[PDB]
Amino acid sequence: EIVLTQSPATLSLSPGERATLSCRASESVSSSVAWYQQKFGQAPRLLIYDASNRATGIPARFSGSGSGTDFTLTISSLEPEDFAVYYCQLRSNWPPLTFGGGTKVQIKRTVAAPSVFIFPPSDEQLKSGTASVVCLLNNFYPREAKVQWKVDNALQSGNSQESVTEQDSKDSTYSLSSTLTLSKADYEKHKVYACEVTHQGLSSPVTKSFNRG
Amino acid sequence: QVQLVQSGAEVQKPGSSVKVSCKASGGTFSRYPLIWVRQTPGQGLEWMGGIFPVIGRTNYAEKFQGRVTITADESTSTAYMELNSLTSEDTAVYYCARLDTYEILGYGTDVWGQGTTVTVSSASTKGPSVFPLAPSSGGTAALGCLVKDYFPEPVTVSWNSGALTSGVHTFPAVLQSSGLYSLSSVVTVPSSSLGTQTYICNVNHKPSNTKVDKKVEPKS
Amino acid sequence: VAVSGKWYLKAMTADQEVPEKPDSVTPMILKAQKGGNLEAKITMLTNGQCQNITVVLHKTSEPGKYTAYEGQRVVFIQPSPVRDHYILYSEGELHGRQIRMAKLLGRDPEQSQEALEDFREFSRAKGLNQEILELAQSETCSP
Repeated sequence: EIVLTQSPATLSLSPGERATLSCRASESVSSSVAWYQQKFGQAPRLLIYDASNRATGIPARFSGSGSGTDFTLTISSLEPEDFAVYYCQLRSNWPPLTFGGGTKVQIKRTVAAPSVFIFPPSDEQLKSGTASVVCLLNNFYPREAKVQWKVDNALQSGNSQESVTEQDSKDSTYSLSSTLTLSKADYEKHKVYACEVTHQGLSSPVTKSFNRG
Repeated sequence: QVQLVQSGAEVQKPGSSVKVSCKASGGTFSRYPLIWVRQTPGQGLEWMGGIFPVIGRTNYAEKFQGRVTITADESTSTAYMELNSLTSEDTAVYYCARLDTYEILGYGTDVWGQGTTVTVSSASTKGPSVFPLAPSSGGTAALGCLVKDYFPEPVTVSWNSGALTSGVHTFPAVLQSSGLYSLSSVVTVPSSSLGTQTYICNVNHKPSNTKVDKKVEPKS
Repeated sequence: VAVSGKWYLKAMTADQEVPEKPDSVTPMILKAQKGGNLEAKITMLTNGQCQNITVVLHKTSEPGKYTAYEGQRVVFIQPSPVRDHYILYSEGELHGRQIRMAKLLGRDPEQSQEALEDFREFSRAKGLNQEILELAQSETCSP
């Protein structure tokens, strides 16, 4: 089926600047593309339809253009509430009505390196027979960061989850938590727990560690 | 005019079927496309399929073909989406939408339902266990609370009963393989105040009427 | 907020013989007006003369059905089973005598055989048995 590619996937612009989102189609879709906005945890909102036409009550800032394969959403000047995810979709009497992966418009700021912190599991949890080791990356920009777990210098994989905050309303930074989950038995087999972080803002990877006990 | 009103939220066990409804109050979807879209938590909008009257056929996205069924009852002015063989990854919000596409050119007055949340898990209502992210041993220090193994969402974390708000970062919940959610709340504080001020996180899980207040101090 | 769409007039036929045939046609431009109405603009090249046509269509209770020339003509503009194509069927009085017309509208100017065959079938079912004329497209018309 037809595929809509939204690139770039993230756009970092300052409030008041112009934004130019793209939505390229695998085939020719003749003026049948819609643009949606979606603020965090909210329902999608229709902005543009038939490529160029604006829906009811949609501020003039929002403009759509294009035909065939290449389409564009332009926000003449970003307002504070316009930082969100925009999706393009085939919207027509004829299927398919596939969506783009979306482009996230974010607030631009200076690079900031993450503050790393590692937490051992509690003696209380170890009773349950599982152990949660946590790594905090705090107040960093941009969002792209890499975390590596090392138990006695043995690179771990498949046993961790990551969770990230939304851009701060004040700092405009992100924070991120990595939780390594393992059995009390496995946890007590090893001594050194470490957490290695790579980020744009760090000239070399940062490692934080503890020795069990 | 036209209003789309979806069935309520559903918690379904892996292997089961869920059928969401979509009552059109006013107007009919005999000329307008009626589509279903879903959104995996923290992911993008996925078109599942729809009824396309101009071709006189119901069409499905290749990703869903065969697991999903889309029907409509003109007497009840209602449309249904039935997803089969649910897995934990079908946890999402399902929308129905009627598209204003029949006229050669129109005002784009599309209509969306409020959305139906479907959560796939074998868990029943359990309140969280709260464990400390104990601070490390004149600069900044970090502490927090691990809020672990709860169902359903939501959970509220506050610090010092709303007193501490600055530098607090409560992360999104993550549905685990257990079918249970876990979340972390953390906060940065001056190192000097580790001796003087106590830090308590207040975890609230209304579904289970659980309130836990956990004090976070250096370990021994 | 001038809501709009660009279409191509790709074919046309009628019930009454009108040998007068365009050599070329410009894009048909649809514009939404207040009061629910819909405007269509097109230019036709006949004998090196550019005829500029504007029709105002009033929307009815029924979807896809419009009235024109002050109620004296009824126009149905309904989507074709073929992608990005519409069929226009207009019955009623034009300049005193009864005439019925059909037009295939499309987003691509490149002729679609699938769409043309549907348009043929539509025409033949309504009894517009005369020859279907495919039109050539040019972006502008000048003497």
